[PDB]
Amino acid sequence: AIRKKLVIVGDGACGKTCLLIVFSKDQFPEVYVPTVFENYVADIEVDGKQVELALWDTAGQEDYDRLRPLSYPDTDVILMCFSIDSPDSLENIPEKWTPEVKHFCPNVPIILVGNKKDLRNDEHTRRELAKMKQEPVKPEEGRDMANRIGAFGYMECSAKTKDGVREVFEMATRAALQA
Amino acid sequence: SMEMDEKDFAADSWSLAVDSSFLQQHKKEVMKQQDVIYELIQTELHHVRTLKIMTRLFRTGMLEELHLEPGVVQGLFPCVDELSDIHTRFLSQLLERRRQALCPGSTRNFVIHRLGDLLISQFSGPSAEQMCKTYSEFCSRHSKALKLYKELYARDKRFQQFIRKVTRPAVLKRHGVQECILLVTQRITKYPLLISRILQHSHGIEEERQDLTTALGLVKELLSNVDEGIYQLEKGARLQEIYNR
Ligand SMILES: Cc1[nH]ncc1C1CCNCC1
Repeated sequence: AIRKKLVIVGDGACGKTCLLIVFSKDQFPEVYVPTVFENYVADIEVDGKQVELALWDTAGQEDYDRLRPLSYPDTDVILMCFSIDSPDSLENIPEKWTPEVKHFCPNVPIILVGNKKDLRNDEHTRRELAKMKQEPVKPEEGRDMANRIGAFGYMECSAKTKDGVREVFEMATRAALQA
Repeated sequence: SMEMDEKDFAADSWSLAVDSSFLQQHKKEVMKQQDVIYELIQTELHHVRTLKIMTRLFRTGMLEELHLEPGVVQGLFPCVDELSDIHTRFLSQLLERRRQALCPGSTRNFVIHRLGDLLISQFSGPSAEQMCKTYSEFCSRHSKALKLYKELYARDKRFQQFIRKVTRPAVLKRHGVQECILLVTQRITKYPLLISRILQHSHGIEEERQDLTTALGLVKELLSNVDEGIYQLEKGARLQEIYNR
């Protein structure tokens, strides 16, 4: 088994801590959802190759521009997250997060991940967003942003229902294994 | 970690740690507050444990088994004794607050009603000055520590055998040298997230809400101060590179 490093970036409420928790426990916690994620080394086998994938979070580091880049050394794959219930989180992807990740992680593949895909068909989400002349992020809007920023690929998932979670991490492992 | 503390923090939550007959005696809001307080202490216990792996397993093991040049072990593990002293003292206070609150005849049933004052004390005065000084120094030597580690693992056979040997057990899966350094760096930015969620469930007593609001403010002041005192040290950097920053 080869060792690879994954770091997830994105705005404070993009759901990146919940995504790492649900993958690492292989379950959406029934009793208590942790506030924070320390780290984890997942055993993953993708396309016949065994990899130990170390998982890291940047939650808490969003307002600290000198502490945050300390998470980036030797990263093999980046998961750049946004929340599908928050079109404002997608707007900050090319403005702030993309120039940062391209500077500290040159040539590292980036996967743009649309989180909370379950809220696209949530009536409370739809009513709330319509009060700010908005709607949940459309699948094509996510694909077009990933295409624009030079992402390796675009994926969607729901940490709440577990749908798409496993696929994101197996694909991240494949991206980390490339050239 | 010592067995007593591991068992006390073995459950995924406070609600699963206490007896179900004790849990039934509390309101939902108190259970939600206690779950986040337990998470802060359980994560502090693991953080102190990361610092013990760095001092006792790695640092001390290199001094007693390997022949490294003077100042090499200090460059790999900067400020580890200082960090261990800050967090072991903070952990002793959190664990004593839990113990004092235990019901007579119980080693697991407790409720912590007054965490705010302990957090204001930790993130103010001399102990806050020491946290600021130590993390400003540690985080500025983080990249130099990583580059020094990689050089040693790649060029020294005895160093590579030492690492592979002490990191072989499964309990050390998440705690390699580089992983311990990033765990320590990320610890300080975990504090506002935990404190804000404790605050969200601490409106019952106006005094407690005020103390947690003050402590959250002090933690943010500390983080802003540490963030501004960081400049990555580079081995072999020339003065011209430094003053042209
Ligand atoms: C240099 C730096 N520190 N924190 C963030 C940054 C970015 C990197 C990408 N370009 C703008 C500054």
